[PDB]
Amino acid sequence: QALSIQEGENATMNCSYKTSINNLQWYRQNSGRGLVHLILIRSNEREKHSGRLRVTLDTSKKSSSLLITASRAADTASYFCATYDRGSTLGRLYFGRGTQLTVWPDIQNPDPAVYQLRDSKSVCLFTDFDSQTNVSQSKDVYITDKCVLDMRMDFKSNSAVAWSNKSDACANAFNNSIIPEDTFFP
Amino acid sequence: IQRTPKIQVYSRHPAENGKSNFLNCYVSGFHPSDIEVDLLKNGERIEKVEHSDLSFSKDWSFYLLYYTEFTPTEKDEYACRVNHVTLSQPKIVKWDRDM
Amino acid sequence: ADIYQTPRYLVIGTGKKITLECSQTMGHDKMYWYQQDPGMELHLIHYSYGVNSTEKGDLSESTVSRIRTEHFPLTLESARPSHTSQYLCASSENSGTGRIYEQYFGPGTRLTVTEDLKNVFPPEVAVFEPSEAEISHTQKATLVCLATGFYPDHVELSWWVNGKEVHSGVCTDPQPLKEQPALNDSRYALSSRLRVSATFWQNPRNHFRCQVQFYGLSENDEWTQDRAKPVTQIVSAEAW
Amino acid sequence: FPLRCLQISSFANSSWTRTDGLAWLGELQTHSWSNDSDTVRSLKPWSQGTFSDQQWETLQHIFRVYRSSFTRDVKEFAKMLRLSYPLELQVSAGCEVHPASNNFFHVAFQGKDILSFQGTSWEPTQEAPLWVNLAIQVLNQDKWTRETVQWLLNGTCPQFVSGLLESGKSELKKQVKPKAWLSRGPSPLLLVCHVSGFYPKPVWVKWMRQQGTQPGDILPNADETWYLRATLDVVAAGLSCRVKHSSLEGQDIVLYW
Ligand SMILES: CCCCCCCCCCCCCCCCCCCCCCCCCC(=O)N[C@@H](CO[C@H]1O[C@H](CO)[C@H](O)[C@H](O)[C@H]1O)[C@H](O)[C@H](O)CCCCCCCCCCCCCC
Repeated sequence: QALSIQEGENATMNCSYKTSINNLQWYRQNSGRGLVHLILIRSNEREKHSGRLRVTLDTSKKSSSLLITASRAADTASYFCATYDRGSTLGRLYFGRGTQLTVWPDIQNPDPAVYQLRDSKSVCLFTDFDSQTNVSQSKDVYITDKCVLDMRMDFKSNSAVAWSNKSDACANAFNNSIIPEDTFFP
Repeated sequence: IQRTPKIQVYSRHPAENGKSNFLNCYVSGFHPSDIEVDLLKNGERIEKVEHSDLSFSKDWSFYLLYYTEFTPTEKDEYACRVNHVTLSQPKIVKWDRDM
Repeated sequence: ADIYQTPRYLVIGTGKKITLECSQTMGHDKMYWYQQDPGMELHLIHYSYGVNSTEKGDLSESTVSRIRTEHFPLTLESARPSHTSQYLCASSENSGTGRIYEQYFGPGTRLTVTEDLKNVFPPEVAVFEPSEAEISHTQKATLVCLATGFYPDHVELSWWVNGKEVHSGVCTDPQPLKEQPALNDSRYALSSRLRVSATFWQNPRNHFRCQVQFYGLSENDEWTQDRAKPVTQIVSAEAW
Repeated sequence: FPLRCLQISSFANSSWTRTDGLAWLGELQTHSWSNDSDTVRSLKPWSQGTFSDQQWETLQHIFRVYRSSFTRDVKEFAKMLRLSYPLELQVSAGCEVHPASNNFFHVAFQGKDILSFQGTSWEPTQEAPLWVNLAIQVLNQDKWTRETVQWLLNGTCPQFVSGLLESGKSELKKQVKPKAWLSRGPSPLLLVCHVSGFYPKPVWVKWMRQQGTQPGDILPNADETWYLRATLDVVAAGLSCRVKHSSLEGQDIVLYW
């Protein structure tokens, strides 16, 4: 695997095969969708460009790298490398494991705080921390990990919620993870 | 299956009783490649029998050489037994020293 | 384009006969079926060169048919929990038309096979009002939606402000959480969040709604439990 | 002294397959290719010709990938076409140099020519099933393989053959004297002249008063010499057998009955 970067940063992913290949291609997948072909490089080529991504092929070391410049939330997905071992339709496409890439918001003015809220018709909210902060799963306690924003925008911020039907304090819910020292507590 | 095997038996050197020699069986002109070849001594198959690398001619038909060292004598009789899809019975060709 | 698959989601009982649909209107003679574990390695289980071509791949108990170019249906004779995964359908361009190397995929089918359909529960949906301490501390207001106790984890969540679905300010968990990581067929929880201006929330007129599309049983499924048949449905919670 | 590279691929079914090969320079076998071996085996000290080790290994790698790829492609044609097992394919490829060298690449299915490499692509031979005509369209997509074959026949082969001609020039011009002996065959009394152990292959054998002799086939021996039999059907004295061979520096072998 997993790779986490910030919007605007460049992302590089590694891939390696074993046998002889006619060409190598990279795919990306998103939750609830199928694979989408990104770019194809032949065995007699060393580098290929398209939009913001660039693929490099080292037939000697038998590996390839996928570079994504100016990482953007839209880039968040699973990336797969697949090799094709024929110059005809008798070829076999071989897929690798695939690494999860997540592009987090670049938060210039971070302001970590833990707010509580009642259930209209009992929830703690840890938000406004920078993208390099990781939340950890709790012990019958419920803690979610940093959420992913959706492309389709205006409001951009990190948040992780904790909840419990027990009346037994948000000021101690996220202590399980590595939260900012100056984290605000109302 | 279309081409039956030709079978020829002969010695490396002139037949001399009690004198070491090589017995040869050359099987050619057959197809497909699958074939069973035994060198017989008095009707019983010979063991450590060698053969060349399977090969074929311009007409795609296969040929092969089976051979083994033997010591001929007045009594003992040697022959080549070939089994191939192109034949209902395994064909046996006797080694006729005076032939 | 393109290629189509139904159903997107499916939960079925152990040992039932399943038929996954795949169609393609690109005229591709060559098609493929894949079995995938979420984010994991893809396994070719079937492929086809064209009409009447039905070949087994390097991988399970299933068959395919190719009576027509357009259709390449997959059938699961029986269903074991081992058949819990994603099923992707793909195709490749004909020689002379375009590059033959890439494969075009469908949306895929997310299949869950459970030991007992009594484990299928619709989500409970709750919306939590923005904290007061946040409204004066950041001049903003974040609503939190909680979808809990559902199974399978076949869910689609969205926010609706005054009749319109909103995206900006929305931050949803990538994957549903396991209620109890222990239990094999544990239930799941998913949280989302909609942030807006601290003045937009105070507005008693503005209506907010968290919608959770759930995928479960169909009318075709049998049910004899003393509770509402956990069929496909939308469960919502809201606030003003 | 043309170079003949032979291939024998046997497909009993979809699960059992063997490919074996060997190389002939003229009448001599220079290489053996066992399906039980990763590499092609050199039979002679000069089998590598003039090619360097790095060169020879390059060719070595090409045969590995080719053996593996060839057999899988056959299986896929079997499915696609689709053909019944068992299948048996034979490849004959190589060249021979001249003071303009010529090259060839023929493949036989079930012992019959189906296609050969002609120019820059694959073509069907006159006697070829319609399916072969289809298998060609697929093969001709593989542009790279199409160039490799073109380069192997027109470039690699003529060079490797020139390397062999000089590296093993002495063993190619080597001379081996045959020993001969007479025998009485089965009566039609037919006289038999045996001539074994001669190299190279070319030979002359006739019964002398020249007579109406019936020469048999030139059979091989295990050590790469040849055997021959000349029989004459006569009524049961002054008859002789004459043997003319290059190893015999004008000294024809003569055996009287
Ligand atoms: C002639 C040169 C002699 C040099 C000196 C030799 C000395 C040693 C002699 C050894 C004696 C035994 C020799 C064995 C018999 C002779 C074999 C010689 C033929 C060598 C052919 C080499 C072809 C190289 C191309 C190849 O392997 N293709 C591979 C892989 O290619 C893939 O990978 C490549 C990179 O690795 C590229 O990416 C390519 O695009 C992709 O498709 C591809 O799979 C090709 O199909 C080659 C296999 C079939 C080729 C012949 C087809 C004949 C027709 C068959 C018809 C079947 C019909 C249904 C029953």
